[PDB]
Amino acid sequence: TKGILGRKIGMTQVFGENGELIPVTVVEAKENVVLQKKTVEVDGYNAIQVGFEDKKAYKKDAKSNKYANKPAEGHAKKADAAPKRFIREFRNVDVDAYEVGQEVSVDTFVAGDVIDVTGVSKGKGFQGAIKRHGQSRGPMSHGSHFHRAPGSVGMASDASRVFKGQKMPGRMGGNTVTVQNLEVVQVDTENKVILVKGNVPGPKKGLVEIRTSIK
Amino acid sequence: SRVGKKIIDIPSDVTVTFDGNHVTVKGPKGELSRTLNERMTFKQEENTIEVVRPSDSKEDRTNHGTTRALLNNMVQGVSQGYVKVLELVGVGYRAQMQGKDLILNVGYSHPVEIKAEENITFSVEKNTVVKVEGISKEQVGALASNIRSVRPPEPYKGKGIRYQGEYVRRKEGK
Amino acid sequence: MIQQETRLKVADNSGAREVLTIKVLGGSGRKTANIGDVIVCTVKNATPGGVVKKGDVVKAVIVRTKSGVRRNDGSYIKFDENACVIIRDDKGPRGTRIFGPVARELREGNFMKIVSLAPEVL
Amino acid sequence: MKVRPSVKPICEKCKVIKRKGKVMVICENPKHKQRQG
RNA sequence: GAACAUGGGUGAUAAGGUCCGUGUUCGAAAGGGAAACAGCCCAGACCACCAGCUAAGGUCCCAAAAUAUAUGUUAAGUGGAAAAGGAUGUGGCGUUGCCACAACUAGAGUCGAGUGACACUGCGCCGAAAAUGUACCGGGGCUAAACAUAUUACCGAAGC
RNA sequence: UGGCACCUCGAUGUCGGCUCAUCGCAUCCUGGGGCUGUAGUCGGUCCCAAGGGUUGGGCUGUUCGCCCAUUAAAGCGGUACGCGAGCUGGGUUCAGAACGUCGUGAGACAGUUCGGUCCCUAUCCGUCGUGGGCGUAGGAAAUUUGAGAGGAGCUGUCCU
RNA sequence: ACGGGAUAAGUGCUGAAAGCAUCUAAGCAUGAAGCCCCCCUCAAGAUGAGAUUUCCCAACUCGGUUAUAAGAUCCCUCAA
Repeated sequence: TKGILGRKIGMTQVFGENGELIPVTVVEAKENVVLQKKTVEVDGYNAIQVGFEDKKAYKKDAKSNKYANKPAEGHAKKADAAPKRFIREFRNVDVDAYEVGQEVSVDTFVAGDVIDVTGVSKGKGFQGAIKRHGQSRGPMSHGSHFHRAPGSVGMASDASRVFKGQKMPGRMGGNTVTVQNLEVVQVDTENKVILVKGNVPGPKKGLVEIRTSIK
Repeated sequence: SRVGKKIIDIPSDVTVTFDGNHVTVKGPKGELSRTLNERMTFKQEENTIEVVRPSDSKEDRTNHGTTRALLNNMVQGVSQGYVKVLELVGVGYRAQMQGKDLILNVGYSHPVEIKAEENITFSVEKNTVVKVEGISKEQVGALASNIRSVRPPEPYKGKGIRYQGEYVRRKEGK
Repeated sequence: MIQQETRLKVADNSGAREVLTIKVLGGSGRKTANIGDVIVCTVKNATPGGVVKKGDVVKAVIVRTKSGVRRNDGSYIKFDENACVIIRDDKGPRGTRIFGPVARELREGNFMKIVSLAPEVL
Repeated sequence: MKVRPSVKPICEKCKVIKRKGKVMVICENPKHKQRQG
């Protein structure tokens, strides 16, 4: 049900209804090819594999991730295509169609269709307790020695240990988050880009998979 | 102990045949229904099933009055077929039918719909009222009762739809 | 952004000159309020003559604040002071005159009687 | 209904039968009616 | 000096309270049973053994020995935690009496088969609300692997 | 509020408030009801229901308590009267003073009032993050099934 | 803020102890912000170590020592 993979480019704004201002996120979805599919007889569930950007050659003197390896190259030769960089699975779409080896599209979604965006977060690293969580700080005057720090972490003799999940200082980092109820304002087929009304998680030039509002 | 030798007839448009733990009433009156009547020692000799199973167990005297009546209500309501009337207390019930989906109204901004099942006939001589039929009171009954209790009739001032006739607790205030 | 303990300049002819908001009615937890909101305040400075006296608890709708008010077209509008009009608990002004301009957000707040005396309506 | 431990057949119209845990009473008037508490 | 069982005072026929009297155990006592538990039940270790018989308590699995036999009682998981009361609960003990009592009705006539107060009971039922987590059968689990009797068999200590 | 004196005097070191919680039901709000001396809105007593909510100020140090203005509501409790090797030091509660009653006097009463040093580099368990080693009957790379575990859950007004 | 599967106080139906009558002795449809499912994140150290596609393959002699192959790193220029 309209499954594709894109890459966050930046952000901007456009005008639509009479004179309303709507901020959008420029997503760039280029060459998208479908790989091997999974059936309920062999695998055990219905799902289709899809690649993204292509790489160079393989089996040479490369040491970076720019070139592919025998394993990947060999698995990409079965679909009669080039080695991809990003690979994901869509078990929410139909497996009856999407002939293996054939590419996807970019005009599959029509302006006004509800979609769901998914991706990793930015990342801040080791954070505090009033930053990672919504905790408040203590007084800064009246001879106080308690500022940006956590308070009590348990009772007294009731329990001689700390309960699991006490919201202690840690590393925020970036976990995979999904945003629902997202609409498509426009869809360009010349530059193969999609305009989503709102903001998606992740930094610049980052992976971002789109789907269809399951509701 | 309660009702021991109350061996009554089975003069039917039907017959009874016993193999399992039950009966089955095939008759032009009502064609081929039954549940499992009784895991008691059930006989049916020349016309009827009045089988002297239970005695000397406290459970047995309610088992008698229950399972002679599982057989009894089944065979009769599937032979006889008897649902009585319901009431029309007020102004402005919109009584009708749409197959197996009737209609009324109570004074809701939105008449909410109710639909029923078959094997309990949807019988409508009803213009602001209810009066239905079917075969087995076990299956016309709970529906003769979902229809009882739509807007529980004004226990002060008259409006509602209800059963064949009683008194309601009629209350007064300022 | 009009929170608790804030002095505003009433732009009416009732008899008040300055009031101090006591509570921003609107819900449990409400802190601030923008143009098109009702707040409960008290007269801190009045004038010899009128119906409202000093030390009276009355209601009023804040109109034209220092903070901006974003629209739907992407345009903003901010004044150089924070004013307000005293109501009569019926979406109606206690006075009959209004000084200074007003915003066009009172029309959506069912205040057609307050946007019929204001000289300008930006 | 009412709820007190001392249920009985209350007036000269209410009479009792055992239910699951309640030995409550059935009759013609909702001013004499009780279930064990 | 302490608890347990009895006989009293004092306090509130309150306290793991406090003071006397008569016993036993701990103190100064290991071993077996009470899930773990100085004071409760059985019993007093001189040393060796890959011998045998018993005590309290026990015999479906954890975990040694009956998924033993005969008879009743119990439908709550009662067993496996409280009381005044309450009642168409009941297996046993005595009544009382219509040959009607379930659909009769005064606020009168039938048909077909059990009705009840009262009295002593035995086992149940409701009365029954607490703070980290099932949460007193020790756990899995049991309609007998529960209770009241009888007779047996066998297991069981550093006792003989 | 008390009674008893069983653990701690080679130290179990502090009442409110701040910060952050978690559990209960004897239910403040929301919900599902029979019943009202419930027509309707409303509201009174009872039954079931513990998921999530449960406001900012003025006044003495107040755990209390009255008042102002709101809110769907501003419930009652347990957790060393939760939490000082997380904070404050106002209240108690040390050496200086003043008044009042009492004492021959040194003083006492806590009756009031003003001023008065809050120490510690985290070994073990616990909790919040993040790596190294080996295991899975050949070795390696990439995409995955989900037995389990956590998070979420509230509510108002207008057009009709 | 939705949609299911059960249920608790109530509500009637089948139908009784004790012949008439109770929602219980067997069954029954209803039935709540509660409980399972559905939404989102982590999940085979789930030693019960799962599954799918692709890549790699030996001389000694099988004391296994020597070894290479797919791949992985050390080292260097860097930041989503």
